[PDB]
Amino acid sequence: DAGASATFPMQCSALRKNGFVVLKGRPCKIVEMSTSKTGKHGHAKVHLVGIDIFTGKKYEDICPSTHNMDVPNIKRNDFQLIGIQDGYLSLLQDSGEVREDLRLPEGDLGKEIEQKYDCGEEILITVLSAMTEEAAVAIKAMA
Amino acid sequence: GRRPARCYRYCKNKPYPKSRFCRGVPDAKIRIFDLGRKKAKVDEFPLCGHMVSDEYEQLSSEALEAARICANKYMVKSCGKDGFHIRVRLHPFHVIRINKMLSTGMRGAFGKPQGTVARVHIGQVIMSIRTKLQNKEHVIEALRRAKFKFPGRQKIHISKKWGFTKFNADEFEDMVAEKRLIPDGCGVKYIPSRGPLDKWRALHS
Amino acid sequence: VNVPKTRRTFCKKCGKHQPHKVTQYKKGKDSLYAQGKRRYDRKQSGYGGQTKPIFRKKAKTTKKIVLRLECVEPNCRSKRMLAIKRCKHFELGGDKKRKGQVIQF
Amino acid sequence: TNTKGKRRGTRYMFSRPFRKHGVVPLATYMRIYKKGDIVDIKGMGTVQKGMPHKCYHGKTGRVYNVTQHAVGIVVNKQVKGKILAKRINVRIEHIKHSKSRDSFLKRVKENDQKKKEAKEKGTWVQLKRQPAPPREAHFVRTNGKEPELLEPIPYEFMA
RNA sequence: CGCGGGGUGGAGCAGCCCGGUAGCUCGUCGGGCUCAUAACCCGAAGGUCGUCGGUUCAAAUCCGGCCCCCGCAACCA
RNA sequence: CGUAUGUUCAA
RNA sequence: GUCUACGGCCAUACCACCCUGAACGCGCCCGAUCUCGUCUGAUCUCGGAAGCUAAGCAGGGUCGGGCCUGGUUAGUACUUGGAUGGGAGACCGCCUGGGAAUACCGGGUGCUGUAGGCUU
RNA sequence: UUUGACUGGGGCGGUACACCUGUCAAACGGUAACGCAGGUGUCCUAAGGCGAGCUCAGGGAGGACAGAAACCUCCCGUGGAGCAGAAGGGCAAAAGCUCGCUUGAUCUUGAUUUUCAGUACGAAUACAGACCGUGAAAGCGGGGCCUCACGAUCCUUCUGACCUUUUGGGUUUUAAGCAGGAGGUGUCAGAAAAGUUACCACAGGGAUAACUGGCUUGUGGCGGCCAAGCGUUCAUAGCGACGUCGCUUUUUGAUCCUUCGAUGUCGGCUCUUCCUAUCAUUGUGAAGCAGAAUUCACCAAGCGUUGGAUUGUUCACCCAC
RNA sequence: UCAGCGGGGAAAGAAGACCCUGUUGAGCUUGACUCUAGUCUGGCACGGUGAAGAGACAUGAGAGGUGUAGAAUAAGUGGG
RNA sequence: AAAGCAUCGCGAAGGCCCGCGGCGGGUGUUGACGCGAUGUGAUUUCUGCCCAGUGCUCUGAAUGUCAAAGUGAAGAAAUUCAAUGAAGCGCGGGUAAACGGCGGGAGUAACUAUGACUCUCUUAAGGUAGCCAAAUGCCUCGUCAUCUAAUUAGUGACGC
RNA sequence: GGCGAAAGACUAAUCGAACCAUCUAGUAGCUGGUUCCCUCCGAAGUUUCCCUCAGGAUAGCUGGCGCUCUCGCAGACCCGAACGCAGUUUUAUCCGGUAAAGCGAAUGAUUAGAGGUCUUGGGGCCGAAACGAUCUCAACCUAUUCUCAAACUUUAAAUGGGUAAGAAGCCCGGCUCGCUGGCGUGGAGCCGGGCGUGGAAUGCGAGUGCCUAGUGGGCCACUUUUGGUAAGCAGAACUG
Ligand SMILES: C/C(=C\[C@H](C)C(=O)C[C@H](O)CC1CC(=O)NC(=O)C1)[C@@H]1OC(=O)/C=C/CC/C=C\C=C\[C@@H]1C
Ligand SMILES: COc1ccc(C[C@H]2NC[C@H](O)[C@H]2OC(C)=O)cc1
Ligand code: MET
Ligand SMILES: [K+]
Ligand SMILES: [K+]
Ligand SMILES: [K+]
Ligand SMILES: [K+]
Ligand SMILES: [K+]
Ligand SMILES: [K+]
Ligand SMILES: [K+]
Ligand SMILES: [K+]
Ligand SMILES: [K+]
Ligand SMILES: [K+]
Ligand SMILES: [K+]
Ligand SMILES: [K+]
Ligand SMILES: [K+]
Ligand SMILES: [K+]
Ligand SMILES: [Mg+2]
Ligand SMILES: [Mg+2]
Ligand SMILES: [Mg+2]
Ligand SMILES: [Mg+2]
Ligand SMILES: [Mg+2]
Ligand SMILES: [Mg+2]
Ligand SMILES: [Mg+2]
Ligand SMILES: [Mg+2]
Ligand SMILES: [Mg+2]
Ligand SMILES: [Mg+2]
Ligand SMILES: [Mg+2]
Ligand SMILES: [Mg+2]
Ligand SMILES: [Mg+2]
Ligand SMILES: [Mg+2]
Ligand SMILES: [Mg+2]
Ligand SMILES: [Mg+2]
Ligand SMILES: [Mg+2]
Ligand SMILES: [Mg+2]
Ligand SMILES: [Mg+2]
Ligand SMILES: [Mg+2]
Ligand SMILES: [Mg+2]
Ligand SMILES: [Mg+2]
Ligand SMILES: [Mg+2]
Ligand SMILES: [Mg+2]
Ligand SMILES: [Mg+2]
Ligand SMILES: [Mg+2]
Ligand SMILES: [Mg+2]
Ligand SMILES: [Mg+2]
Ligand SMILES: [Mg+2]
Ligand SMILES: [Mg+2]
Ligand SMILES: [Mg+2]
Ligand SMILES: [Mg+2]
Ligand SMILES: [Mg+2]
Ligand SMILES: [Mg+2]
Ligand SMILES: [Mg+2]
Ligand SMILES: [Mg+2]
Ligand SMILES: [Mg+2]
Ligand SMILES: [Mg+2]
Ligand SMILES: [Mg+2]
Ligand SMILES: [Mg+2]
Ligand SMILES: [Mg+2]
Ligand SMILES: [Mg+2]
Ligand SMILES: [Mg+2]
Ligand SMILES: [Mg+2]
Ligand SMILES: [Mg+2]
Ligand SMILES: [Mg+2]
Ligand SMILES: [Mg+2]
Ligand SMILES: [Mg+2]
Ligand SMILES: [Mg+2]
Ligand SMILES: [Mg+2]
Ligand SMILES: [Mg+2]
Ligand SMILES: [Mg+2]
Ligand SMILES: [Mg+2]
Ligand SMILES: [Mg+2]
Ligand SMILES: [Mg+2]
Ligand SMILES: [Mg+2]
Ligand SMILES: [Mg+2]
Ligand SMILES: [Mg+2]
Ligand SMILES: [Mg+2]
Ligand SMILES: [Mg+2]
Ligand SMILES: [Mg+2]
Ligand SMILES: [Mg+2]
Ligand SMILES: [Mg+2]
Ligand SMILES: [Mg+2]
Ligand SMILES: [Mg+2]
Ligand SMILES: [Mg+2]
Ligand SMILES: [Mg+2]
Ligand SMILES: [Mg+2]
Ligand SMILES: [Mg+2]
Ligand SMILES: [Mg+2]
Ligand SMILES: [Mg+2]
Ligand SMILES: [Mg+2]
Ligand SMILES: [Mg+2]
Ligand SMILES: [Mg+2]
Ligand SMILES: [Mg+2]
Ligand SMILES: [Mg+2]
Ligand SMILES: [Mg+2]
Ligand SMILES: [Mg+2]
Ligand SMILES: [Mg+2]
Ligand SMILES: [Mg+2]
Ligand SMILES: [Mg+2]
Ligand SMILES: [Mg+2]
Ligand SMILES: [Mg+2]
Ligand SMILES: [Mg+2]
Ligand SMILES: [Zn+2]
Repeated sequence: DAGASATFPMQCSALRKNGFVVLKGRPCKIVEMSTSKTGKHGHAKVHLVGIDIFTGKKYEDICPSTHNMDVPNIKRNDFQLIGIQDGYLSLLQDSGEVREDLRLPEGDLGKEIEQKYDCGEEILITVLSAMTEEAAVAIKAMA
Repeated sequence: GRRPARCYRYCKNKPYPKSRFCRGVPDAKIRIFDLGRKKAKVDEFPLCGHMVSDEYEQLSSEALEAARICANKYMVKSCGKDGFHIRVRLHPFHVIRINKMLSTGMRGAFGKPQGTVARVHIGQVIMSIRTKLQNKEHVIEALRRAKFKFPGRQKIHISKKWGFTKFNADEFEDMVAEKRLIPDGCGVKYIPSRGPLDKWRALHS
Repeated sequence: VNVPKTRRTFCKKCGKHQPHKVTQYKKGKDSLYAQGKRRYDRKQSGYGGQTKPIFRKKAKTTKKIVLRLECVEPNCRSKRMLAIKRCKHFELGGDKKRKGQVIQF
Repeated sequence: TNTKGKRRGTRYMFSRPFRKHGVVPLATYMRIYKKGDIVDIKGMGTVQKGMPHKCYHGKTGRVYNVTQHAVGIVVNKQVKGKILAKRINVRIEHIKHSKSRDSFLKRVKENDQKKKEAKEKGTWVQLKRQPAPPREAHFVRTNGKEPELLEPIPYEFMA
């Protein structure tokens, strides 16, 4: 458990339309960046809005170009699915272990996952862990 | 377009060759450095004329191209399209820079490549023409015309060497008879009286 | 960085190399009765607003890992803090590196 | 502004000479260094331990301490407007005996020895060195041969 | 001369990000159905991932040059 | 539940 | 005259191809029980003594390559200090001292320490 | 109440703000720019430590499927490979590779080097005292082959002593100490910090921009030299490509020397004078000058160069003389 | 010396308003930092007399299946 | 500013506001045809789409957060730990005459051109009725017509 | 605060916060000024750190005060009877990678022709059923050849940097050690004695402490040198 904080310090103006940012204590992904130098001759400010990494809730913020913004730490990995019990998906590790914790998504995504499992084919889901919570938000298949 | 050549006449900077530290250099104006009958055998063109620089200056690639064309054109008129061989002895390896000033100041002024020049020394040969002896007057006259494409003073010197080789013309024939100068295409190969005796055997076989 | 859960290193109380149980040091809970905290609460009392600086310009993206080494001798349960260099990823007793094996994509 | 790097600018300084790379010849370690002798510091890039700093390469110092693999040397270092006697530890791979001190020490023995024979023989042997005196008078025999006449050569344009 | 966003089957666009396997819709082609066309049904083919290098065991992906196409900025006298 | 169309003249 | 063991300097010793090698040695060489180690007694380790200098190795050779050294290059290039020197400049000459590097042309081809051996 | 700094004015931008490699740098060392080419905030239980064996990149030849490319063998192979990363240096019975064992990346006091004020931090060098690893042993090793990879006071937190104090004494909790780590200040010797002002203010500054003048002349304008070519033919009547040499300050840039206790800013209007690189007019030379017209050139600035529509316009454009 | 005149005195008037610098301000703004009037809300007191209700918590039973197989797997979860 | 238009709060224990303070004071000698707070600006004709964002507002069964006081448990006590859970926030709904916002690429008609038509990406919605080189258009002195001998002007038209 | 049909308008010539007194001689890294004479010495615009860049702290450069020593004589008259150092050379020795040079030496760049020709490809021809024959052009190899390098180099200067040129030396005898060790071995230290030709030239008297101001905007020239077309331009080295 490295001491490295989930909070990662980085500038604001050096953030693009792909970068991950934490807005109002919420991990977010940038969806729009427009700078603006008010005053005849003053500091330019950057206006940026990030849609959440887990929720779809957009988040908006205004920061001086020079100012710095926290960047989140993401642990991403995709594991194949074996079994669904009581809403708790059973997953398999490359280490060889099986943890049946987490949960299926609470929307159209989660339902679409389980029906694939019921049919039975190349299935493996990603595990996104930021801060303290977790969300399985992606699907993949072999070829 | 190009700045006037007066802006890059003097060897003011250290050599700045096209290298891994200098990218995006436009190709030099001059590409063909040898023209005429390059294949002619060493013994066909004994007379050699050189244009020698009398200043320590920079000659642009465009300047080298214009003189090459000017000398070539006249030599075809006076001796024939195959009565000589012209070699430009300067290759533009020095990259000159330009700090493009388009309507900020001298901040970050280190320029971008603009072209290439050939840093010439006092007495360095600029271009050489080898032909038959009967065409000496034309080679001086052809080299006289090419002088007007260069800045500074140039001198035309008829070399006492044989053709484009480094051996004196008055003794070139003797060394060839004694097998110390084997004709090797354009030039000759010097046969040192050393090395395995087998090589001496073949030569005299 | 992988560090084993155990290592044989010098024990100050034993005066000799002993096996040591290696864990990761974590900061304790602030006492709230520490002199510095008792002063801070007394200073912040009443009006005046914030009386001490609040550091904001964070720049470090790592921390120095401190290992809590404990002597395994039952009569000497001595602990010593040993710090290693900054690292983004740290695990105790991870699976060791092997050579000449397939990547497994 | 340059870097403060400890080995900046030592590309050629600490490089090995051409065709002199590889194993360090062992007479280097067989040399004996005692307190008080004079050593030339010359860092060698093959051995990265006990390196002298670049400011001490080409400097000459006096040994004041001897250890298992290294010696303590007192070297004069000019710091702006003052010279400091710096005590540096360098492994013996980067030093060698100053031949100048060895030549002088030989002359002291020779002077002291020569003085003893000057007493048992009267003669006065010169001990102090003398700057090259003006050449004494001499004759120069032509040996019949008239001196060759030299003339400047005509200019020839060699291009 | 700056800053950013892109170039991926015939068209539009994912994949990038988040190195291991190029996909969606439409179109194209072949066979049904129909008297015939479309609609509908069953299938199939199709991409140098702008180009050149580098990293890597492995590059559409990471990094660096060049080309192309689009936006932003250019203020106080 | 849910589909549209059928080039010009010509008995 | 020369070897072996351990070397110092580390090509004047290296590299290619060749000729020769008495003696002792060093080798190759024979074998795997033991010691030891290998897919393989090839290597490594061990036990030997039928054969051979074929090889290694040693000495020599070669208008040999390399290397070392000298000449030439050349008082040339460059350079310390100097001038109310020249020249529009670029640059150049002089005075005062220092002084290189190719190509090209010769010569050389290990020296040596300690200990032990061999050569009527 | 704050709203950093550097800066060829300031803002935008960049970080040249803390560092590392090669260069600049002028053969000790030191040496600047918003100089050039790059790199850093990491990575590693081995990629640390020791020992052992081994030799790499590449190429040639050969060998079932097997081919440019799978694996096996021989030969050549001074390193043309690899050593985490940028680069430079270093390294071949190794510093590379493979294997075995390990925790010298441990505990402790000083000295020294680097930056340097010769302070600190960081990093490093050589020892010493313990306790260990490895190897038969010599020996090597207190992190990474070397040159970067990091952080004061206060505070907090943890670890060590049958430790000191906790205030009249005693026991216990608690709190405070001493020593060593960590939590971090990247503006990296380390404030806790958003804008606007054309409604503006003060102290100043020609240390510093906007106008004038100066230097410069890329750019703008004008001229020459050579002569491929154009010119029914014919380089040069008139032209002049590829090149190349200049002049001017009538454009714009570049610079910031003068002026910020003030040199009134554009344009017009009015008025004088001056320059010539001559449009006309006087005298001429040349023609691809029959005449007329036109073009080129010389002496030449004496004299003249206008009336209006649109535009604040300089500039344009058109109408008319 | 007189009347004029407006080329020059980089004429006078004013410690440049522009611009920059100052670890100098002020007017205004806000997602700047730190506060605050007010306001919302909870608690304690003033704060009393009746009446009828509820919840949590702990203690012990003896029950809690059901498309399915068994014919009650009360529901699981182990050692079995 | 204005009439006109629209929106918002409030039934008095109230709305809006004053005030250091007195449940003091203004509106108020008032009572929704009133008072208070905003926008727009006569009349005429219209006032489209968007509740994703930011406001505002409604709701509070219930989960997630959530202070002081209280309650419990351990302890010699200081103290610690737990349970409990106000408003607010979060969660959900409404609201644009609240602040405000209102899209790209490609193909296509039997001359050509163009494109009613179709494909595809995509938004909260993709600028509707209108109007225009406008006191609002860089390019620009836009293009056409008119006005003049001549128009960077004017006017009419056109509108990616 | 008022008041404003709203211009930040008006509120006693005052308004984007009136006027009066006080706090208050408010603070200013900023501008200006800073008063007699002579005498002697006499700078700095550079280093490091600083929310530092118009300022400071720091070292340097300065002055003042000293102190510690060295150097005197033949004579009332006349008359003889070195402590140490250095903006320098010399001698010895070490250091270096610039100038130049080099590329038929590595690395990188680069022009031409020649000869081979195993293989590799193409053109083309015979053959043409099949290989096959044959020629050419390339690639490839070999020997040559043109031209180059701040971030290349085998070589390699000039100028330059360090050190040494004795009495703290040398020579001989002895002793101590817990270090080292086959060995009174090695090393170091201590004690006693002996030895002056003061062991290159030239010049000069040195050593040492305290207190300390101003400065910390620089600018120019030769030569070297970076950016820039260039600049009475911007930035360095060296000495003046
Ligand atoms: C930066 C802080 C720790 C540092 C190691 C540190 O020492 C800070 C130091 O004490 C500041 C003092 C020093 C000074 O001498 N006197 C001053 O009074 C302030 C902390 O970091 C966080 O943990 C949270 C970091 C998130 C940011 C919010 C708060 C910082 C809290 C922690 C104080
Ligand atoms: C942008 O155009 C301009 C800018 C400044 C000035 C004034 C200055 N010019 C010279 C002096 O410095 C000053 O004259 C005065 C009186 O202040 C004029 C025009
Ligand atoms: C520039 O505009 C200046 N001369 C005038 C400023 S107006 C406030
Ligand atoms: K530098
Ligand atoms: K550098
Ligand atoms: K018909
Ligand atoms: K043999
Ligand atoms: K040992
Ligand atoms: K700072
Ligand atoms: K010009
Ligand atoms: K001024
Ligand atoms: K409150
Ligand atoms: K009321
Ligand atoms: K909305
Ligand atoms: K809303
Ligand atoms: K080369
Ligand atoms: K000072
Ligand atoms: Mg230059
Ligand atoms: Mg000329
Ligand atoms: Mg309080
Ligand atoms: Mg090391
Ligand atoms: Mg139809
Ligand atoms: Mg039909
Ligand atoms: Mg019909
Ligand atoms: Mg019919
Ligand atoms: Mg055998
Ligand atoms: Mg033999
Ligand atoms: Mg030879
Ligand atoms: Mg020689
Ligand atoms: Mg600034
Ligand atoms: Mg610093
Ligand atoms: Mg240097
Ligand atoms: Mg130097
Ligand atoms: Mg140097
Ligand atoms: Mg390296
Ligand atoms: Mg080894
Ligand atoms: Mg450092
Ligand atoms: Mg030790
Ligand atoms: Mg180590
Ligand atoms: Mg404390
Ligand atoms: Mg007490
Ligand atoms: Mg710390
Ligand atoms: Mg600092
Ligand atoms: Mg303000
Ligand atoms: Mg305004
Ligand atoms: Mg100035
Ligand atoms: Mg000034
Ligand atoms: Mg003026
Ligand atoms: Mg000017
Ligand atoms: Mg000029
Ligand atoms: Mg021009
Ligand atoms: Mg021209
Ligand atoms: Mg100026
Ligand atoms: Mg005035
Ligand atoms: Mg004035
Ligand atoms: Mg005036
Ligand atoms: Mg006018
Ligand atoms: Mg004239
Ligand atoms: Mg006139
Ligand atoms: Mg007008
Ligand atoms: Mg006047
Ligand atoms: Mg006046
Ligand atoms: Mg002023
Ligand atoms: Mg003022
Ligand atoms: Mg202003
Ligand atoms: Mg300041
Ligand atoms: Mg203020
Ligand atoms: Mg104000
Ligand atoms: Mg706030
Ligand atoms: Mg109306
Ligand atoms: Mg409204
Ligand atoms: Mg509307
Ligand atoms: Mg709609
Ligand atoms: Mg609640
Ligand atoms: Mg609605
Ligand atoms: Mg069509
Ligand atoms: Mg419309
Ligand atoms: Mg319009
Ligand atoms: Mg118009
Ligand atoms: Mg208009
Ligand atoms: Mg018009
Ligand atoms: Mg008009
Ligand atoms: Mg109009
Ligand atoms: Mg009024
Ligand atoms: Mg206003
Ligand atoms: Mg008044
Ligand atoms: Mg005062
Ligand atoms: Mg200041
Ligand atoms: Mg600070
Ligand atoms: Mg400054
Ligand atoms: Mg001043
Ligand atoms: Mg160098
Ligand atoms: Mg050179
Ligand atoms: Mg050379
Ligand atoms: Mg002082
Ligand atoms: Mg001082
Ligand atoms: Mg100053
Ligand atoms: Mg300064
Ligand atoms: Mg100047
Ligand atoms: Mg200057
Ligand atoms: Mg200046
Ligand atoms: Zn212990």
